[PDB]
Amino acid sequence: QISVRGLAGVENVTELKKNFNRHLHFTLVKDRNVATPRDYYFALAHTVRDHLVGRWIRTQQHYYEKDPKRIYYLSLEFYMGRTLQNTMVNLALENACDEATYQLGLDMEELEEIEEDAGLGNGGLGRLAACFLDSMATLGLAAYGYGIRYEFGIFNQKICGGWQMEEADDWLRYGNPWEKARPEFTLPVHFYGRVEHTSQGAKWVDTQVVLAMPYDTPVPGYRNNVVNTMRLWSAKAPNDFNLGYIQAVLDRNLAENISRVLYPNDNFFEGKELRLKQEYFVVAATLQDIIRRFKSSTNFDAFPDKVAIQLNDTHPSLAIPELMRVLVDLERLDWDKAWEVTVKTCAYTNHTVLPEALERWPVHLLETLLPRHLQIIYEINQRFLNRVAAAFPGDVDRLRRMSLVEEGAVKRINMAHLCIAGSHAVNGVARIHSEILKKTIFKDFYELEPHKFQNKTNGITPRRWLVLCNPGLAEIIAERIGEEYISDLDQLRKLLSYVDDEAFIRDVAKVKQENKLKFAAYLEREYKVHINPNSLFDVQVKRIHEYKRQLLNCLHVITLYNRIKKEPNKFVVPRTVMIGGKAAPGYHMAKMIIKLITAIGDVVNHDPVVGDRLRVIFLENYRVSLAEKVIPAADLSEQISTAGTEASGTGNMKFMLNGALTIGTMDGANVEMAEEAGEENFFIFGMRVEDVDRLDQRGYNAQEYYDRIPELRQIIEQLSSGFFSPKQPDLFKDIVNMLMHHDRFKVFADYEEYVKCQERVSALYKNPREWTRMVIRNIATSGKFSSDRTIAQYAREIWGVEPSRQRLPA
Amino acid sequence: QISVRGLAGVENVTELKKNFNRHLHFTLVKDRNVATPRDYYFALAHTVRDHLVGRWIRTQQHYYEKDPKRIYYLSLEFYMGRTLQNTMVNLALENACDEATYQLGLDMEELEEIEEDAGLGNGGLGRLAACFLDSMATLGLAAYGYGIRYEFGIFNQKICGGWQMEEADDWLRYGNPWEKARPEFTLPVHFYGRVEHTSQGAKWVDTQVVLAMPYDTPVPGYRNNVVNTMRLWSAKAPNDFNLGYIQAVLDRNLAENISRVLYPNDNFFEGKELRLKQEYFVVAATLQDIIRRFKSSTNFDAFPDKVAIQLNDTHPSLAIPELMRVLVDLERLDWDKAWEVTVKTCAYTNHTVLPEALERWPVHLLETLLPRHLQIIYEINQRFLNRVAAAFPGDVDRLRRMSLVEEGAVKRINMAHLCIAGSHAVNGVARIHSEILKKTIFKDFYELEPHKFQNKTNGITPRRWLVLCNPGLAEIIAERIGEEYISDLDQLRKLLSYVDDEAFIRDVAKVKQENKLKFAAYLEREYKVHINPNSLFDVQVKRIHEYKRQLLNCLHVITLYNRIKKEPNKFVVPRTVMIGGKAAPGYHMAKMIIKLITAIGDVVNHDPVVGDRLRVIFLENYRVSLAEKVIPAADLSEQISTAGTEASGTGNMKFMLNGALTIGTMDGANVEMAEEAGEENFFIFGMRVEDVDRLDQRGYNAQEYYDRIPELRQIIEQLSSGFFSPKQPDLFKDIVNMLMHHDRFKVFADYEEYVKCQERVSALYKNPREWTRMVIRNIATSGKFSSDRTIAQYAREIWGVEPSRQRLPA
Ligand SMILES: Cc1ccc(C(=O)NC(=O)N[C@@H]2O[C@H](CO)[C@@H](O)[C@H](O)[C@H]2O)cc1
Ligand SMILES: Cc1ccc(C(=O)NC(=O)N[C@@H]2O[C@H](CO)[C@@H](O)[C@H](O)[C@H]2O)cc1
Repeated sequence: QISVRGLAGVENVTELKKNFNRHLHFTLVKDRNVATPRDYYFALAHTVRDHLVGRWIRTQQHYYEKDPKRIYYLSLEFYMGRTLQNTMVNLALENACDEATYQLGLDMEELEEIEEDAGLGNGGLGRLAACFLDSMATLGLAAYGYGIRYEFGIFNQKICGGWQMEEADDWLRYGNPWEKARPEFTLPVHFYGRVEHTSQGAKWVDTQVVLAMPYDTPVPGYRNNVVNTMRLWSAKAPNDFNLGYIQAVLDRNLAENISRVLYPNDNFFEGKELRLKQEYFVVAATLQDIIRRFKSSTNFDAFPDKVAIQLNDTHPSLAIPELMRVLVDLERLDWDKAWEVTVKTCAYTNHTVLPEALERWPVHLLETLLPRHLQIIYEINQRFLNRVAAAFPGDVDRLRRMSLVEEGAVKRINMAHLCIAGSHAVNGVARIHSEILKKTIFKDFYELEPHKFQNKTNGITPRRWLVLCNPGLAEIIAERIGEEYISDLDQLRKLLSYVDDEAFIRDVAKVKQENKLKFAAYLEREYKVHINPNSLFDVQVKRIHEYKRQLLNCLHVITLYNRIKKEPNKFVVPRTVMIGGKAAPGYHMAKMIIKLITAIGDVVNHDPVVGDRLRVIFLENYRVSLAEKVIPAADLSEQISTAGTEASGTGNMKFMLNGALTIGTMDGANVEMAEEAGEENFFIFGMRVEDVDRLDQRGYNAQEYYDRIPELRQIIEQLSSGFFSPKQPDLFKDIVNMLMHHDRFKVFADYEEYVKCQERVSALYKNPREWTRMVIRNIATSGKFSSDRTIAQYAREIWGVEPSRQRLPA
Repeated sequence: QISVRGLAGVENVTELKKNFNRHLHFTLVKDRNVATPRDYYFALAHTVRDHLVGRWIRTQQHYYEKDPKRIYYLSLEFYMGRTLQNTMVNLALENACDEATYQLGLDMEELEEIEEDAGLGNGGLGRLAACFLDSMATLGLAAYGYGIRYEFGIFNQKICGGWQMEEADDWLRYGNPWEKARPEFTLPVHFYGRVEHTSQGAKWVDTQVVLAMPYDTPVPGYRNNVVNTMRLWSAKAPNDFNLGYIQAVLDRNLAENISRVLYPNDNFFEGKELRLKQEYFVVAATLQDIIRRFKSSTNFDAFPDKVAIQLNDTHPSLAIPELMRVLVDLERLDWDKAWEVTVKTCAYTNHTVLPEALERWPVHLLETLLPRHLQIIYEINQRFLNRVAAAFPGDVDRLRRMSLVEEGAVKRINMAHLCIAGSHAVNGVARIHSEILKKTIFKDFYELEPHKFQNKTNGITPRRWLVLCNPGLAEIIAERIGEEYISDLDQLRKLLSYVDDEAFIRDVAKVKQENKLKFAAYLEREYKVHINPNSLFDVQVKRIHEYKRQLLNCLHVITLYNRIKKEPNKFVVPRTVMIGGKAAPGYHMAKMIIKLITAIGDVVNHDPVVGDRLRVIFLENYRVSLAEKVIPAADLSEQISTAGTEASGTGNMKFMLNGALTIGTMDGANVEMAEEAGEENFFIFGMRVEDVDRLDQRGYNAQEYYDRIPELRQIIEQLSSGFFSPKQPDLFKDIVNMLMHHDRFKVFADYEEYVKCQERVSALYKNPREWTRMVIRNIATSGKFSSDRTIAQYAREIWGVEPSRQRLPA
């Protein structure tokens, strides 16, 4: 049908059709008479999977012969989404499979909707790992993703009476065609026990053993015949576990609970023992695998030349003392040599400056669970602080600030300080974020070791986030500039010479309109909600957090409603305001924010005077597969975090690539986006980082804004009096109290500039040609934000490997 | 190689070889360079499985078109063993696969050893269900086996310091190539709640829901292209289960624990709630499936014409009140009509007269777990007792004896009484057993409803128990009489005309010698124990129970040792005495018996004076796959239960078919075996049922035997004084005490006749030609004990269906 989706050759279509029928018969044990749509999906999945196998085997044998340096990306999260369409795209099979299924009397898009998301992540950090895997394969790096095979990923969100309800994400119920269990590579992981000192070293004894069974998932590069591996560990009880008899067998669940469920708290660190077990489990199993592969190529001096370990946040930070444990206790290397190897092997990526989100594990937990690791950490700390003392003699406070051990009521280990000490590289995820690390929370560490600190601005994969989700846009771009931009996104700059091209302007606008119609139809069919597709699609999708200021969005929505009610017969640009995202189950304020949004919708959507001029919809169960739908349909991307709080953001980049304009603060990657596109082509508003700092020095008084802005006063009085909750008048008292008395994120301070800037958005939307021309300027300058650029920077500046666009033989 | 193993055609071998390589590559994702023996096994398993698929699909579609009466065999146990060789045998693929693998450079026998047993049973009852499935497929019956998919089957037995240790049987660790999950046929099962009475009937409300997910396993008939289904239910938590958040997800284990583990107590009924949940789970899920299939053919009068339900013991007895519940509460039939349907649908098979083994569920358990079923049971009881009172007016004691409700400290439901009341047929499993039911424990019920009581003598499948495990014997028989006997075992009678055939005598003896050499080699290779293959192989393999009198065997072993020590230079027929079997984990006496056996071995096997004349070996981890090895190697089959205690036995039949002579009591099926072969061709000894009865009336005094038999006194003095446990002199005090003071099974009473009869065995063994001639007389008359005969009797006399040997089209 469309060019970028590949060839549909006679030979290929015929071959796909028969392999489909073979799988339906032999693999699924069904005939066309009893087969359900789910059976058809699985027959297709197995057929496409067959095309990966040869490439997967030969990629791994290639790495064995060539023995390049291996990259190990360690993460507790891999937010993968669906695999079927992505695999077809990267293998150039999409058109052939579409034709093959069409001839079999099936609709491939319908079949694609049956696949469960692999929701093994919370949000940005987990999705970054997934985009990174795709880019590493595309750039021909010998890379492995290592994590946990959670039985239950991020919860499915249901909205009941306006409130978030959580249900188990049983994503493996029907099976996973993509994974291959490798029970032959099962490794033991140790917990508890005690440390015994002998004549020749320390010994970790009397431990409880949990088995780690790996499951491998293929990660195909974009049309380069490279297929890398994501290896996820599952927890298994050893067979003599607890071995009245019946209970012993049932107690095996205790051990296997380690890989049962993803922790959904992305707002606040919680020192829970099960989470610590998960962190060590992935780390211990992974490092044994790394060392085995290194030996199957004695001299650990060459270890850093053949191994890079990237730590996705501090979550796998136990890799540092675990590597030390193996090298010192098992391999018998001296401390200093082991430490040299460890530092040169490890690098750490930070994702937030918000203190409540940082991991600080109580010492008593580590003492009980991992007694030898605590000893190693204490030894690391002493030696590190000796260096600090020698570099800054007499600076006693620096010594207590930089310590990995935090004193207080409960002694804690600062995992971030451990990571800096034990890594040759520390990076933030956007230029402004990396600078904030150097100036604020890691200032002392930067002054000690400036060479260690880097920036690696985040990116997204243009395969999933353009070609897959927005083929219409991909195709019109390909018509003008060809196809090479898909793995070389900087080529989008060539689109700047089409900004005054009447045909391109018309095509860009046409693609957006079709995407909006398709999404408007998704809303009716699956949720029975009705929207005007001619309205401006105003969308804020991301996890619910105070710092992301969904609440500021809410205040604007209410302002629009109030202005309409004041002057009903005045023309306003019609808007569909869409807000979506999950709240962490223990985050009360975030759950109140969801309820507020639905409560506003209940009032606004049923007011006869409003009509189709304003609609407020909460997007239920926001996840990777829903993002692929809503982002291509968006006109306005809301990126409105308080300056200095969003490390980077990546949703922002997804919207920019797909033809939405951005209203945002100068925060995270928004700064670089505005820099690339031009400030005239971005809707920038609000306090900069410096303005926030000035307000903090003075003291933020919200009352001042309430007193001086009549329109804001009205909203607060509506919230307090029960206007949006007539049956429970004080339902939103917590929200009002927080806004008035303890708002860390200065919602009121940006309110005026935000509303003003929003008027400038509506004004532009009224001029369709000029709106579209600004869009083209955004799409054409989104190239920097490809995760191919990000990964090439990690590769060259941290890992010491050269990327390669060269094909492997088919 | 050998005829009965089928053709190895050029086309088939070539096709098998390429499908093997296809599975290794695409299914296992391996090449010949990294593949382990386990990978090779799985590639073979998948290849053979492919040949089942077409036949499986068309067998099920055949039943849909023809709509015959369906047989539903309900069992908590299916002791299947391995599936690979059985599938090849029934599909005539064995020689072709052997050749195909040979050409690929692999040994198929080695690959076969890699498969885990499906050990979803304890012993005889579970193995009977498995043999029955094979026969029902072979006889072309529209039959389904229904049970539970246990994650852990019968424990693996390790012997440590002479003691039994139990470890989890994690049989699904590497996957099961034979099963197909059917998550689309998932059914809800209800627990707890309360009964609500409305204007129009009773209502079971406020229940907890557990999901039942089916897994289907193919059951191939012998070369008739019929493939039936064994459907096993797995427990799944519903997704809103318990739905702080983390714990709710982890608590899903509680629900899924239902299908976690097989209860290994085959000696003593234990009123454990988890076991009751298992029993209802299989029953509720199965009956919904039955009714659905019946509707997809309103009028339940025809239900018994299209449905037969066979209850394997009382374990699935809740089928009776569950069918009543569905018919009355859901379908709104009147009580009397529903009861008529239920009775005509259900039949019950009893497997023991030992009272401690009978299910008697406490009322308080049923009240809490299944409140509506208790109500239905009480109503059944009242109506049944009204019939008794009308038939036997004034007989108040009969009323209390026949009641389904047993009064006492704790009120209990007698599940056996429920089964008789609600079934149109009740059967024992051997002629003597069925007569004992009528004369003793079910006498009252027999007097009320004599037409209900039947005999169905047990049998074994000659496919697994001759062709599969003993191809050498199968082949020499086929040479003389052709191949038709494999599905018509009565044809073995034709072998009587070869009893004086010098070539046949020589061949029969040769096959036994090869089987003994092969097993002698298995013992050294896998266990490093050394045996003389020229000795008489004296074997007793079965679960460890007091009634089976492994202890009587032990007394004989010690007698032989003592006689050797008294007269060292006297000639005795050399013996290898092999005893094997698992003890239920809570059965203390049975665990002491295992320790005694190993303790005897420790003394006997290391005495220099004994030499290779006597060896005592405990066969560790006795299971279906070990039986297939040891039975063909046996010379003497020990079947020595106290008369009246072993309902039938089936191990006895396995030995008879494979060329062992039998030493046994007139108990269970031993009686019919001796009747078929002739008493002159059997080593019969000991008390008959009548002699036991006479001894009970008088009172059994063990002291009398001790006083009057000097050889027995010596043994007891050796046991008491610590001769077999020099470091713990009183280790066997419990055994001595039981034998002397509380022996329910009269071990001493049969001792003299047993030793005497054993001398007659040794005498015959000294004459190889005459031993072999007696063997031929046994093999030639073993035809009655084919489970094809058993199933044809169930079909004609209970289920009302005609078996068919006719082929389905390939
Ligand atoms: C304890 C915990 C666990 C998970 C998280 C988590 O999910 N964090 C996260 O997603 N951070 C985001 O990372 C992205 C990728 O670098 C950035 O773009 C976002 O700004 C950042 O908030 C936070 C805290
Ligand atoms: C509570 C319970 C559970 C299982 C069992 C069990 O495994 N019983 C069993 O195997 N019985 C045997 O059945 C065979 C088949 O009919 C007979 O041949 C045996 O004589 C009988 O003991 C007994 C009691």
